[PDB]
Amino acid sequence: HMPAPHGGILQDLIARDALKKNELLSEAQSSDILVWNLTPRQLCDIELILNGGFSPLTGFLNENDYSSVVTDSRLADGTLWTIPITLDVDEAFANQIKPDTRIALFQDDEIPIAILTVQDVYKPNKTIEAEKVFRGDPEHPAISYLFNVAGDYYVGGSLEAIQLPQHYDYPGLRKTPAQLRLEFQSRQWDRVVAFQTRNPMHRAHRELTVRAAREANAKVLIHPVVGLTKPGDIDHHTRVRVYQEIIKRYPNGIAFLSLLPLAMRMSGDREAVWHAIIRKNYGASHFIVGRDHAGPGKNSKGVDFYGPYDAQELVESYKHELDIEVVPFRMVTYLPDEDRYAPIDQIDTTKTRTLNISGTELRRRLRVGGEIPEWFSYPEVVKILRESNPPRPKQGFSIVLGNSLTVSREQLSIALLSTFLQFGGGRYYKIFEHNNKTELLSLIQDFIGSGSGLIIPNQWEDDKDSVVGKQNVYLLDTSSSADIQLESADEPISHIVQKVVLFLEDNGFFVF
Amino acid sequence: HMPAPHGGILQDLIARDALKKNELLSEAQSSDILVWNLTPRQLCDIELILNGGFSPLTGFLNENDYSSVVTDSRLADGTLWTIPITLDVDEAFANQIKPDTRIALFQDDEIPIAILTVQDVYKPNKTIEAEKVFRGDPEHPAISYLFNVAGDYYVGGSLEAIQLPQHYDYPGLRKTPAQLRLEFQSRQWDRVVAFQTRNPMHRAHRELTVRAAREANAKVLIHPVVGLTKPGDIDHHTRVRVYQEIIKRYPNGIAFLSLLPLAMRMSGDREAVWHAIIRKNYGASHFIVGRDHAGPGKNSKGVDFYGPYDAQELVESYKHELDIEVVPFRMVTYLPDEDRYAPIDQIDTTKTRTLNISGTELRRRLRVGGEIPEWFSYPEVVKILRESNPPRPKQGFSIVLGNSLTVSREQLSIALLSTFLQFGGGRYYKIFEHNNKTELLSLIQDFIGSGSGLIIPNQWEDDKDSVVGKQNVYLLDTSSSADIQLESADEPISHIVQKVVLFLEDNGFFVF
Ligand code: NA
Repeated sequence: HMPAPHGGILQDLIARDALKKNELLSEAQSSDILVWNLTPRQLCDIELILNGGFSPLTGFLNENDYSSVVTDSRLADGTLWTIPITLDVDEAFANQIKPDTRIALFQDDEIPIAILTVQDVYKPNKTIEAEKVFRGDPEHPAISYLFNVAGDYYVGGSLEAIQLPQHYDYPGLRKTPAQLRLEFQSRQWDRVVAFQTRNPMHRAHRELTVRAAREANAKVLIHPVVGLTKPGDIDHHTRVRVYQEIIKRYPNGIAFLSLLPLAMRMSGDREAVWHAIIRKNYGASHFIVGRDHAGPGKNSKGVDFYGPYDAQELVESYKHELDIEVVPFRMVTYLPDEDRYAPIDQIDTTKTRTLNISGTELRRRLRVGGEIPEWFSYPEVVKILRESNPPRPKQGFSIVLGNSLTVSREQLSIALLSTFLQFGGGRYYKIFEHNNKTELLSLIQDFIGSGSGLIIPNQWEDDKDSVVGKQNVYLLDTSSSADIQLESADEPISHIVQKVVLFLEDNGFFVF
Repeated sequence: HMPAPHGGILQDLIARDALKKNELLSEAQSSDILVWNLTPRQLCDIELILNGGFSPLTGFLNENDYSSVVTDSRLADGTLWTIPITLDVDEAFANQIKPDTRIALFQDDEIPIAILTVQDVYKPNKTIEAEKVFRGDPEHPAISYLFNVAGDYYVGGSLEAIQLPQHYDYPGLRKTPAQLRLEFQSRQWDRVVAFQTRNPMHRAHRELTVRAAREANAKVLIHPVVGLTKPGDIDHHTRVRVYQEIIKRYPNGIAFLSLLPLAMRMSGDREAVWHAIIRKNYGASHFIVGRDHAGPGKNSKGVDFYGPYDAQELVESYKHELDIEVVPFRMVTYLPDEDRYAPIDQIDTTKTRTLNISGTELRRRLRVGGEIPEWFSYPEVVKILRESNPPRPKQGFSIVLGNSLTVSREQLSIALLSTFLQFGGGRYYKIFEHNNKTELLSLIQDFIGSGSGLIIPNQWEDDKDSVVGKQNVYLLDTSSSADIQLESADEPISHIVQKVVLFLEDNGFFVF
């Protein structure tokens, strides 16, 4: 039952180029070879290629495959493939390469990853890519990256592997497709259903998953993404701690945890098919496709990027060709009087109690510090989330003295500092003078991340608002754009202080 | 630094007889081939041989290697080897085999394990083996087995791998030498200190092990024995739960758990060297040898089978030759005022407060349901042991109405039953009539194991005492050998019932 890789053969480049390692290593570490440092998304991508995770890929797509993928969701030879995997480069580097040029791809400017043999260098129409691949919405994460982070030139080419990107965390937890397939054989695991996730798992996830295992007669592979998920989500370290904990809530010998160095595009539809392909290469006969699978969410005008079922239908439409089975996850609700989750479909809310916790409410219960029902998520998991996302009483913040203020900045700072220290509780306070220095402005969010309260005497230049981070940063000024608005610019310091103290207290930072 | 298998090459027979599996499988289940059902111990041994764990062995020892092992703890060709791995068969079967004869070794009379090409057939002097290998003391677990269970004819010969013995529990947890070494390579693990154990691990074990890793700059491998340990012990299931729980009390990425299908001989001295060899084949550069390692304990006269440090000394004396480092575990004690364990060596018992819990005191607290300090063993661990080893109020038992009783057996049993039911407490009570049947006597202990209280109307024949089991079985008689001794043979029933009730209450079974 274990699926053959996509395209019939596991492109384990690490294993195929084993004997030539030192040979490739040297060439890569020679001063005669042109060097290109891989960006974060590229590092995740290249790992899956050398890995065989992106079978049948063997390098970054050339214009021929890239175009076929963009317009037909297939490689030039017809193989289903929905996400363009290209090596984006800038004009400068582009002008130093031509077909057959040998490039060395490094990590952190010092670790030899692989040797790339160019065969194509083109300047893709990002308008068409954004439209045909990511549905053209300018706010879509992939399209934003496409235009502001991705180089404007793609470099098609074949790769020869030196070593997979270096990782120092979760060793042996990042099993390659070959290792996973071998692990499944050790356990005599025939049928395996894989679960995609870039989020923490709660009881519902544990139940829906065990259910899939039961109905599909397969074992469970919890395959969390730890490379790059949606921008601004929970760090993977925290998620992995949650996974390692929830894995213990499954009957013994039913589930296995393994991390996927994937860099998502949040391209729902196509991404789902891409996900099915990837797990297939990793050895899964079944793939769970959730509601709005890999969906960013809603845009500015509240419009959804993808339809709630777009992903499940797309994968379902290609499953026979992919030779995998799709396990659709229907929306579910909790029935208190039975202590069980059930498909919304079969519930008459008119004659049955139902409980549900939205992501917003959860984010709120972690901000406020309120209890989280044990039926929604396991105790151990909630504790883990509580540590990473502390309630406002344990959160850091920053109070910036507006430019409109005329009071003694030094005195107001001393006054605020002295005042905050009366409340105590654990938070460390500091009058922070940056002097419009980037080396110091870059530390603001670090102190806030540490729960520290910073009193900042002056504002920084607008051409640096990007160096800081708006999170928990409040402006004290007379302007209508301030978070703490003073009626005048020459108010008594005690007047000003009280306004700030009560503001913070109202926002939950101080508790008495 | 990762040692090379003992003998130079890992004898992973399963891997060398792969391209011959179907072929060998056929011969095994063929009608002509002579078949032999592998005994439980023979299964653990054969699995280690086909495994490679017993490198350089490639089959059971013949008379040449055997005698060499017995007298000089080495194999004919010199190679270090202290424990005699041989195929013990009965007389009858020995007479159907001659040199070059091929035998099919089965598991549970239906699973083809391996084909054996006989080379030797001899009747070893068990009086010499018991002496030179296990020190002679008749009460020694290995010598007892040697005479009362082991066959009298050893069959030497080579083996051809069909498949390792079947296990449905802890799949993928029982990694082979080849697998472990791979698992180590995947984690960039070079130096590995292996920890051996056939018992639960407590905080002391976690601390000593972590300390070992720190001193030898190595990762930790918890390598528990799940085959056959010491007669009458904690089943490997309970211990595995304990291991999987304590394995989580280690710094992330420091330790790894793997099960060893070893059938210990409890041969302290020699077995420690044997363990070092085995662990060496598994990829461990460091091995922990503790106080009275693999020691049976004390005999009747209260005399130790082995000296506290015989095992550490022996392995230490062969380490250079074995090419592995020995990590000695020194006796330790708990320091309350410092919350840490320290060697008895540097502790001024006079000026220092120290706490220790004996194996006997632990056994007592589990029987009584008393508290077990957090410093001694992790809560999760205690929970597990408590559930596997229930305290008296949750224990089962049997009251056997003696032969000397002249009172009505039908009425006494009924009175005991109705009286017991008054107390409640979750225990299930039953009047059990065996009629001296084996099919029924064999269930007595199963019932007691289920926490039940059995009321047995009559004693069973002496020729069947071996079919029952002494644990929590009490005799109500007049004889001085009775557990609940009665003054006369025809005491009023109410009088008898009370003596029995108060006896069970004084012994913990009843709590009010
Ligand atoms: Na990037």
